[PDB]
This record gives sequence, C-alpha cells and structure tokens, in this order.
Amino acid sequence: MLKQVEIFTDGSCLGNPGPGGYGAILRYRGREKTFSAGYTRTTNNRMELMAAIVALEALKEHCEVILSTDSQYVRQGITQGWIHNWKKRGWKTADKKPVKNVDLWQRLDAALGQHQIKWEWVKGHAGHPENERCDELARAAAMNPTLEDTGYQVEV
Repeated sequence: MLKQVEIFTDGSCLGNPGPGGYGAILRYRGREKTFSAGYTRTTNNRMELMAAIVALEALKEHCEVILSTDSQYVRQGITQGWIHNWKKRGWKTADKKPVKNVDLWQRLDAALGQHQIKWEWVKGHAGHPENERCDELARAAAMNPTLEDTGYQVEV
C-alpha cells in the first residue's frame, strides 16, 4: 500500500528514420493505464523520450515516481546530466546551435521538477513483462501512424 506510481516505457521505429511508436504503462491506485501512438516519420531516440514524456505529463498530482525503461538515450542524458548542462547554457551547444531534440528534453525537464523520480534501467525483456508489453505496444502503433512528429528535423 502505496509508495509511488510505477511507469514503464518503450519507444521504437521501423527503420530510423521511419515510422515509430511508443508504449507506456502507468500504475496508479490499483489501476493501470496504457498510452500508445505511432508517428509517420521520427527517430528511435525521439520515440524513447516521448514515451517517458507522455506518461509523466499524464500525472496531475505531485508524485513519487519509479520509471523503468531500457532506452540508452534517456539513460545517457540522465546519467551524464545533459539537462543540467544545457539549462545553464540556454539549451545551445558550444557552437551556439540548439541542442538536438531540445523540444522533448525541455518537456522532460519540466516534468522532472514536478515529481520525485527514481529511474530504473532495465536490460532485456527477461523478467520484465511490463517492458516487454510497451515494446509490443510500441511496435504495433508504429505500424498505424496517425501523428506527425513536428519537432522532427530532417537535416542534422
């Protein structure tokens, strides 16, 4: 009887860049909510980040959160303190260009100041069924894209 909210995320793509989707599970008070959507053209990195974003943006009461994901990207960012680094430098790289996926990283940062988050980095679906599920959810959405990922820049 209650600690957190547990969040499970995955996002993936069929060809990168290519159609992608995300899958998230949120377990509130004895209830569990799923989220899923597919995008016409985006990236892997963006799908993994978006999954975390959508789940967290879904909470409307300050929570104690445990977020379990296998994304290398989120992991990198969080562990290497991207956000902290960027925020001090106005979200631009050393050569004054906007950091890559600044739209998503900001949305993430904004969620993090709301909740007390405890990250759980998983490796392999083996003994992680909620993560297995998000992947199934993620790959399914990617197959029937209904959205356009606007912040998806072609270029660099």
